Amino acid sequence: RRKPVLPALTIN
Amino acid sequence: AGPEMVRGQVFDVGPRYTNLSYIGEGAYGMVCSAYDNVNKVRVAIKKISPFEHQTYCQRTLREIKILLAFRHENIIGINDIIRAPTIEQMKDVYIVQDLMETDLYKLLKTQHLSNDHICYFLYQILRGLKYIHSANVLHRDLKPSNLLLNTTSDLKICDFGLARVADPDHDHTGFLTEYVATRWYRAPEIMLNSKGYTKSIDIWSVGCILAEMLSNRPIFPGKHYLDQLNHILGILGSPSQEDLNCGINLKARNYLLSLPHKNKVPWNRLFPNADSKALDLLDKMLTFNPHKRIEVEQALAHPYLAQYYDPSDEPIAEAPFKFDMELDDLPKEKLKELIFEETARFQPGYRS
Ligand SMILES: Nc1ncnc2c1ncn2[C@@H]1O[C@H](COP(=O)(O)OP(=O)(O)NP(=O)(O)O)[C@@H](O)[C@H]1O
Repeated sequence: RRKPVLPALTIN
Repeated sequence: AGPEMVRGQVFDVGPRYTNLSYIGEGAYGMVCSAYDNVNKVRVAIKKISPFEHQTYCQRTLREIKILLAFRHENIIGINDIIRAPTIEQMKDVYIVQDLMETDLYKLLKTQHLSNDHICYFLYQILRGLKYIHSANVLHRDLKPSNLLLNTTSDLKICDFGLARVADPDHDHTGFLTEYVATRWYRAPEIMLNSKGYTKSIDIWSVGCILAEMLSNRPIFPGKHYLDQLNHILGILGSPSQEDLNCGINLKARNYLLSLPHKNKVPWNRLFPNADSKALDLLDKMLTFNPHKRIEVEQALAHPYLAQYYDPSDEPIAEAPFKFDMELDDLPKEKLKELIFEETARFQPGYRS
């Protein structure tokens, strides 16, 4: 159940 | 045919790696994105030309030896190393790594992080660091530009050119004359002790990074060494007598007592919009005295990270890492041979 998501970031 | 080129510089990694695009330059290497035609993936490739100088060769050897020895989710790996078939022909070295989307320095120029992101980022940093510290290795140059990220918030620590084995006894006179991009992340004992490097220096850097995530500005900026120190004092306040009771070299403690007294500034005043659990532990991380400064395991085990802490899923090194020789001692012609041998395992014929 390991990886926490968490909304995506936006990268220039 | 001729080698691929980027900004007028030879970038000779074809035919395997093509479609180069410039990403950036550190002080030591030019970095590009590329396409690996053999494995059908995007990669980063770092070009390094360190052979004209002893310090550069030192950095290159350490980074390679360390990244090849470490395997951990939160530490950038090395996938491949390209260099000439003979030592006389080797003038550059190309290091191939997974392509990350950005670094934390670039991200922070463009946006403010939600507390959730900050928390997760912090956890991953400390998770990597625990691993590094388990091998008794100190990174010694943690800073936002050394923290690679992608859009899913995966984080990897990079840039181990200044790493070394933890030794309470080494002299500090190199590693100050030698150039680094910033200095805003250096622990105070580095500047005012005369001997050694301890695991506590990395923790201080992590604290500086957390502060920076909270406010989008570096907490201890400053132009030169004395200036830099003033910024630290102006926030933490003049050092307690117990604080001056340590490895602090004299001609520094005298310098310290020389200074007009300064008052501590409460954390919540500097960071009003910050989770209180974060400011505690920020406090524990940025303590002037290395001995009381929180350790990496403890920090992982602080309330702020409770939602992530998982000692079962936090790997450690099999054994301490070791350098056979003092790399400071070796001249550049020797380090060149060591780099040649170290990279041989990526060569077609290689023996073993
Ligand atoms: N694997 C990677 N994927 C994507 N971008 C990267 C990668 N590695 C480095 N970069 C970018 O290139 C910049 C410079 O790399 P860096 O490894 O820090 O070079 P340097 O001269 O060895 N160290 P430094 O001078 O402290 O930045 C980084 O700060 C990153 O933004």
